[PDB]
Amino acid sequence: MTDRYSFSLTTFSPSGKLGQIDYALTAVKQGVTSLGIKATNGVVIATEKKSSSPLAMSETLSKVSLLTPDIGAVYSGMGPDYRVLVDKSRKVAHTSYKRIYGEYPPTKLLVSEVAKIMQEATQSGGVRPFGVSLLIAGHDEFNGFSLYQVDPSGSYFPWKATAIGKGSVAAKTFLEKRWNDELELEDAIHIALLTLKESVEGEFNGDTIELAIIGDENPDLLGYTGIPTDKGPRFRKLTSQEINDRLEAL
Amino acid sequence: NNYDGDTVTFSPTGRLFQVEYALEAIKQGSVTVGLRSNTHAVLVALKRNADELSSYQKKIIKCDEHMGLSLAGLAPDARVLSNYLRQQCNYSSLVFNRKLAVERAGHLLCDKAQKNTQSYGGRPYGVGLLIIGYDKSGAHLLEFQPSGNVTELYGTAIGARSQGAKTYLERTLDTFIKIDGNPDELIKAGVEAISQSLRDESLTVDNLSIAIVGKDTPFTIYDGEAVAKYI
Amino acid sequence: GSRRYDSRTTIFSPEGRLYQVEYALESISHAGTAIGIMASDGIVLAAERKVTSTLLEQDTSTEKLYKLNDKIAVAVAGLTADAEILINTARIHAQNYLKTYNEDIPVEILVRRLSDIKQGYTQHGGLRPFGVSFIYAGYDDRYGYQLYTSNPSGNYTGWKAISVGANTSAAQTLLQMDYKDDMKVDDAIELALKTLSKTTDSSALTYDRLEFATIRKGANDGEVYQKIFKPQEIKDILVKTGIT
Amino acid sequence: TGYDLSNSVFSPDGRNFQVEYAVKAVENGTTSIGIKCNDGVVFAVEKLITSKLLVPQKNVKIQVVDRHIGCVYSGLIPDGRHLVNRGREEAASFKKLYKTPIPIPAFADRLGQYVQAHTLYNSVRPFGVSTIFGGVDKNGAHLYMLEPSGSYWGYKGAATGKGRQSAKAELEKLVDHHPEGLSAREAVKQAAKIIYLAHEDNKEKDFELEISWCSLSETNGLHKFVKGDLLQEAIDFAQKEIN
Amino acid sequence: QFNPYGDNGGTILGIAGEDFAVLAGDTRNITDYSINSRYEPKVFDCGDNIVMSANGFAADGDALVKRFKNSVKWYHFDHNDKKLSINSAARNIQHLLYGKRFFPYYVHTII
Amino acid sequence: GYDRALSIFSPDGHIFQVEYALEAVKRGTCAVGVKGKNCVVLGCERRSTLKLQDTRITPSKVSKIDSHVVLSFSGLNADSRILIEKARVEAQSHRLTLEDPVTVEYLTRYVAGVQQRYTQSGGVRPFGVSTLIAGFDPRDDEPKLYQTEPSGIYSSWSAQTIGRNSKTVREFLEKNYDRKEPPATVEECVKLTVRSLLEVVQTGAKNIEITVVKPDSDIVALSSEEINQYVTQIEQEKQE
Amino acid sequence: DRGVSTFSPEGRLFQVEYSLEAIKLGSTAIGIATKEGVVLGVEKRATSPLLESDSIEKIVEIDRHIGCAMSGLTADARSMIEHARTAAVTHNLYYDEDINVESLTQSVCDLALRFGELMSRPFGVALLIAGHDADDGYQLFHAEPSGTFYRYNAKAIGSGSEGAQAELLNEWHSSLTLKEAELLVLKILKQVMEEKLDENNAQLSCITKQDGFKIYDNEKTAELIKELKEKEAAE
Amino acid sequence: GYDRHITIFSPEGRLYQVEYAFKATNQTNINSLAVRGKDCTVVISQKKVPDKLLDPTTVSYIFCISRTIGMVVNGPIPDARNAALRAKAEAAEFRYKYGYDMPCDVLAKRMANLSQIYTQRAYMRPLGVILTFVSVDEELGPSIYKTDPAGYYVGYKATATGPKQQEITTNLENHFKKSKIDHINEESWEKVVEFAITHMIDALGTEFSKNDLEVGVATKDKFFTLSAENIEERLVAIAEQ
Amino acid sequence: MDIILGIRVQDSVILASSKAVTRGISVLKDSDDKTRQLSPHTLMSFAGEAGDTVQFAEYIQANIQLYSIREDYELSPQAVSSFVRQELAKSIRSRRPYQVNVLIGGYDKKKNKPELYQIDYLGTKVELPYGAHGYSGFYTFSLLDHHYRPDMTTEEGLDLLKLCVQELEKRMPMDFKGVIVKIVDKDGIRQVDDF
Ligand SMILES: [Cl-]
Repeated sequence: MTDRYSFSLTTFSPSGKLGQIDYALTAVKQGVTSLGIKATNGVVIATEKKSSSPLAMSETLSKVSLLTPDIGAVYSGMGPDYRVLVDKSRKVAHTSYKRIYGEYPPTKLLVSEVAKIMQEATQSGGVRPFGVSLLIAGHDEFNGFSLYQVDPSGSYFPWKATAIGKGSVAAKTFLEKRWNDELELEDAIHIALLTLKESVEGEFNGDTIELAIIGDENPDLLGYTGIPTDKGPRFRKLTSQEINDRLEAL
Repeated sequence: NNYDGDTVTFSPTGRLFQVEYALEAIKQGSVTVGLRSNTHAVLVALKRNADELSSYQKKIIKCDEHMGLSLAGLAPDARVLSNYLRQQCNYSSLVFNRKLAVERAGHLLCDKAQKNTQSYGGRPYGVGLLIIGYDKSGAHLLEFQPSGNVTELYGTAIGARSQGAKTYLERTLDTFIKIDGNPDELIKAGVEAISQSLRDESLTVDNLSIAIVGKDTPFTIYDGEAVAKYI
Repeated sequence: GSRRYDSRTTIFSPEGRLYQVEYALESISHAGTAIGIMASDGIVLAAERKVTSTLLEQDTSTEKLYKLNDKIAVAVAGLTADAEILINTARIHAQNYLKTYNEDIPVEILVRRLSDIKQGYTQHGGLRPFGVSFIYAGYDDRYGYQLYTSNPSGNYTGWKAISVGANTSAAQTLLQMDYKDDMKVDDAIELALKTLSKTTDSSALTYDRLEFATIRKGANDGEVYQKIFKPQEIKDILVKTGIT
Repeated sequence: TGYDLSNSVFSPDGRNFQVEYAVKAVENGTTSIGIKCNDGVVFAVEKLITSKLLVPQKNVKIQVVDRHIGCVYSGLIPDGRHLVNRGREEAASFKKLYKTPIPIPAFADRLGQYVQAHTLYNSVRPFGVSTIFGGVDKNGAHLYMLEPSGSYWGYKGAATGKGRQSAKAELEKLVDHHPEGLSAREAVKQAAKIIYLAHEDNKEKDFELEISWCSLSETNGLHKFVKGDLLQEAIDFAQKEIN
Repeated sequence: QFNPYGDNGGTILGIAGEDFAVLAGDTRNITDYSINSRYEPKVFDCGDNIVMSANGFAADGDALVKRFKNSVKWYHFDHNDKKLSINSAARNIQHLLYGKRFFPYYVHTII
Repeated sequence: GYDRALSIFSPDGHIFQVEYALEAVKRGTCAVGVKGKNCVVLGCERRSTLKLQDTRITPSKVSKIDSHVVLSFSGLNADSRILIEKARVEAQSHRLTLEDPVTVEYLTRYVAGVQQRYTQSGGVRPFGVSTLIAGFDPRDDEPKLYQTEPSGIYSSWSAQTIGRNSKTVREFLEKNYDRKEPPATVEECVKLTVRSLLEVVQTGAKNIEITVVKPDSDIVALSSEEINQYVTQIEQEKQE
Repeated sequence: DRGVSTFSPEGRLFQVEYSLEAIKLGSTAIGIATKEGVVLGVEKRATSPLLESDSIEKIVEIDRHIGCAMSGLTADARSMIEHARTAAVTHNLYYDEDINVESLTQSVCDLALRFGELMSRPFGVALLIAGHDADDGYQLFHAEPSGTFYRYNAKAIGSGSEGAQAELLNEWHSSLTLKEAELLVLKILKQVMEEKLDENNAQLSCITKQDGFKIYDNEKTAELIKELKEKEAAE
Repeated sequence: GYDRHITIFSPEGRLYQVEYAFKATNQTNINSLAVRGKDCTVVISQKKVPDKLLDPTTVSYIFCISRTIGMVVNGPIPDARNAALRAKAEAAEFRYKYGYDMPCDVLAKRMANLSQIYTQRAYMRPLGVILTFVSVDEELGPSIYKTDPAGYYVGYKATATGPKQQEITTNLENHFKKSKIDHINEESWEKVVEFAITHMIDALGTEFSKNDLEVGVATKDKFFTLSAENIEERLVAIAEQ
Repeated sequence: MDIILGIRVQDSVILASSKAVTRGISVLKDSDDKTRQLSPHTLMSFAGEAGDTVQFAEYIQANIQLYSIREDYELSPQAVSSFVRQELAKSIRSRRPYQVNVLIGGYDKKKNKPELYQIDYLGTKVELPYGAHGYSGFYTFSLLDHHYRPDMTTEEGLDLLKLCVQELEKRMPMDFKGVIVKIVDKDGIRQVDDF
């Protein structure tokens, strides 16, 4: 009844490869396509709701998760690993930041904390790396809008736009052609839906697509009034109806 | 073969090879005999020397005034187990003002040996013990094996060539059980039993080790010229 | 038990080498080249980014050059995630020293500490070493301008000019050829960029590929300034030296 | 291959081969049985007389837990003793907190969860015993049998060890021929017979019968060993049935 | 407040002769103004031709004597049934007593 | 914690990890210790594969443990820092409790004990380092030179070398060092130390470091030019 | 790989048996017990002529009444000696007496099997523990890394041990004097040593009731070597 | 090939021990089914008592986790009971700490997160079980949530688990394709149980007696299992129409 | 320990420290040096509870000496005082605090300036031109307020210090048995043997 695995399960091979990180990236490659596009006045993150059964209620399975009121995350790879990372990411945003400074962390620092957790699974005793790549979109007052990718290694890079998982090579080429530095949020959502259609085989609608935005402050979604310093969450998950509306103008 | 690397691995036929290899260390160890009547219990031990310059390795250890054992196999493991018995005998005395039952002593040794067979890192004990004692239900003799199996017996022997002594006792069973109120005759039967397990060497004065416990006899060990009487 | 699956990261080969340290150095040899050049009036840190994509947001990006305190900076070669663990430890040691002695940490003391941490992972604990090589650029009032490097073994050494990462053999020959002791920061800037321009595995060296920094004692009134170069400023210095 | 070298490793089948190897140690052991009767349970065990030097009625195999539960097992005898020692701690801590003596289904899961826990890690070995146990609680009589995997079920009759097929066949007749039920004193006699019939698989060495029982009428719901005249009456009944 | 100590009274007396020694003690055990027992032995044979008494608080006295007797038993086990000399016994008792330096045995001991 | 037994016996009675630690010492740059009548000199090789080095700030091969004792080494550099730190701490702890600085033998014995502890502790590998510990005991004018090695054995030497090609320089010292009459002066002792390194080093004076230790905490490191004068005088006498 | 505390199919601990092989590679150490004292002698075996041979400490004091000689990986003995010394001094503190030589030996041997996955491997060194006490007189013990100890009238350990033990077999009798035992240790050392025996590559010691444990001066040993040569030339 | 013995990535990006834990799921050779009514959630499972010596009352793979939550397991019983005891403990702890009864979906998530840990941490093996949780949640209404050895979990309109799950799944898929609703439009749970049994009979192609089935029913504020006689009443009604 | 004075002049720091060691009824010693050399150009005098004083001083001495060997470099008086303060500030919230007050007199070889730090057992650090601990300051600060000038020579500092000691000998009740005086300057630490 002992944890005897106090030694690394990820080690350097003779060629200089960290095998388990590479294999974790292979697992991410098999995963469903997700993407992120940064506009001037917002960020959009999107992915396919790959339903394991038609009897399953795919609404319950949220691939796109709120981390803070102004930061959202989406993934490609192993869903369970993602779910526990979101739980730790949400908690670390409080313990290591909000409870100290009285405000939510900026996107880059929350990303750094997530990255740190993923790095530790890459060096600590008796654990495999996480088998996910995350795309974290967010906004903060001094950095503005931002989009980050986080790999199984713990490495993270900021993107203007990118895609991960199944059809990422094709999707990244598509985004390179369409992206410019003068995009409005609606233009980015339009491009996101176009890019995502290429990697999707079957049905393509608001029920089989999950899409969220980091945009303007939503005082309607706040739940309370009387505090002018709190203007409401910038993160908003688009409804099944809201997606279908934009698919008619596609 | 592939399933003998540690104590935590069953073989495909349901065997624990490390326990069986520990069992093998006992067979390599020097012979010792245990036997009892209704009044007394006797340990007789053939001690082994390294060469002619060396002393003869002590086989018999006292656990309490009314209990003790003889060892065959790894002597350091016998020391660990005997010390554990000494403590349990002592705990019974101090806390309950009660001499530890010999049957209960065997149960404690079994359970201590067992923990080493089921857990990783540890090894089985590499020693077999013959515990004699006189408690509130008379004379007793136990045989401990490091698998955990403890067995109450009239007589037995463990170690190299112990099957010779064990057959003799199996024949003599009805005679030596009746040797009541006569320690010297019970020791004689033990010395005659251990003689069946000898080849080439014979029982000399610093070779032989005898112990006895009984009705009005504390556990006492006899070595040297004290055992010359019985050669 | 568990023993079966243990790589045994902290053992000697028959030749007397630490397997994992050697393989971590092999890992680092594939990372983007980082160059440190120390002049009489400052230090230059130049480094090549690995992931050229047009969509990478370069102005908010930091994979190579990090700040440890106001006086000391590092250039990284290897796993970025591993380096950031060590960087945050180094940042803490510097502030612990400041809190204790009310003086800024001497460069060598900080370097030794990080190097001692790296060493620990090679001798005990059964964990893989950090796949990181640092170039430390710094200043203190004892030794003035200092360049060091540390590697996964925990060994550190001082330098006048040095490279880590990819093509260090080629890079170190080119530096050894054109370096001189009386050199100045503006000359070292030019040498650093010329060296990367020749040793790069890319077709051409551009601003979007580089991280660049200078530690000068050429601030207002004899203080020291750390300048991490912005993308536009790296683009200007590339035109100035005549590479683009 | 190599899936059988470490405990807690799923083979490609979905099996834990180390647990199946622990079952072989159980199958190698002596026969032990359990019979559920009207108001209680009866346990019995085959004790092989290796030699004449074994003291009769001394090397007791059946163990009591608390005052109301009997346990008997086949396989590695020390592993059984270890499991009973645990059971006693579980039964003690249950009584300490909840006052009432541990119910038999509750007690069964306490052993079950513990034995199952030894199939979760490579740092421990599975138990080399199938354990037949039971007794009388507030909801009446209960007989259980617990395997190396941690699997257990309630039984009308239970049997394990080398003579299990022989015993199981005999138990299956009793279940068919007594649907209204078997009395406690009947079950003691039948238990003796079944151990005697199951001794044909271990027929080389002669043996010693040991029986125990919990019964609401015959023992006030407490575990007791069958001794003296009642034991001899059962031995005579068993000796008559084989001839 | 709970007071862990008490006073069970009594008196003891050791006298060393030329080739003998005596240790005497009264057999009365008391608390306050009540007699607990008129015969409660206080001077004990500890084996190895040593006699001991720990007069004062009877619980600490019994505890100490019990521990010393046990110390004699373990001295035999650990040193090949060697006789514990009276000087060695004395030093062994010093360590028993000082072991509880910050929660003392409330007894005056004579051997 | 990580508890794995890395240093263990092999069928032929060898602890391979301890022997493979000696191979790391064999790879290390040469170090030599020669004791005169009223001095000890520690010579060290500096490999010339590394030019563009900053010799002001690079870790020097000889380290002061206290004001009266020095420690040079051959083997893994990172490992040597751990021994030097522990030794320096123990040197101050001895002053603090004994009111007297360590003897050279005591300091050696400690460092050797630390090295031994790592050969039979779980989860750790041996130090890939052999040391030469040199100095003078407090209020004593007899020179002291000791050697340690990964296994944890230590011993006293009139002169000794460790590291790469230490076989060759030990050969040299075995014929050139006389016990009945050691190097009487500092000059003679330094000269014999430089000469012995010149057998292996195969370059002028940048590759040789010399540290002279004298009684009563008088330690001084020679400069390039001072060493280069010895190199010049040796080869001019050799041309004959 | 395989467990450190694993049993072989013959019923022996692999690591203990392999540590015994390391002890065979060690330098020779000989002990001879008599009624006038116990003599301990060792081969020093300096690896080079520049090694100052008086710094080779293979014979060691545990208490005034207990000495110790070693053979094998002699670095491993330092913690064993430390434990012995502490045990000897601690027992004097608790009991106001000298500690029995057997009890001291037993205390040392308790460390031996404290290894697993406590220390990571057995000791690679055997000890000859010689002493005197009032109960059992002059005693010589051989303490192994198995945790076993045997008492001996005489014993050789190390590289020349089986050859030396055969020689000790013939030569030892119960009426040996101390002076005879000294020469006998020197005789058997000179036989099994590679290099020629002198006062600088071999050391003697003894333990007597009066004077306690004494390592012999090189001048004293040199006279005993000269006395030996003459008595061997004498017939 | 030690990448197949512990929970680490193979070169393909696969965890073979997780995949072999899924195979252990079908070792019992039992098929389960769960469907939702208006006011209820019904779970049925095959009951196979091969030995005549077994007490059939103790042979069960349905567990009452809390008053509101029920759980059926597809897999070996020791792992099933490991999971059952933990779920009970978690549900009780939840109520104590947060002051309301643990929701079905939240328990499913919690157990799924525990399962995830066994796939990432090497010393723990995955449990060889698929846990189907059922309740009538006070916020969400009738609920089916399923957890597996991968640590995956999802809500269901209806579900099936076992060797012949695909046949049962397609049978249910086809029914909901007709009705065009997420549930069995039926008032009484008794008729929802009758539906469940009927559609398992059709899918598996086997008839059932009272001792071949095992039924669990979740209503508002209690989950309970049906006795053999309660099931017999159900079987009589099915046969009579 | 009773009186410890410190005075920073132009080019040096002067520390005067009483010689008496009194335990209750009797004066056990009249030649006690209540100071430790931490480094060649840094001296720390101390006063406070018996035992704690020396234990603390020697503990600080060992740490500064360890730093000196490790870096082959002498810490500045400012750095040493900051180290000492932190140790006392850590101490005050311990199970059993060090009851020790100190003066740290040092010559900063970099800045070529004498420096005097006064630190109490709480970890209250202050740089001063002249300092004292305990009851000494009640008499001596008013003197030094009157007679002190920053540009004083070492001889003038010593004359000013005699006037402080004379005033303490006149008006204090305890016989502190005179003072041991030590000067810290660019050349290091030396003791004035006649005072
Ligand atoms: Cl959770």
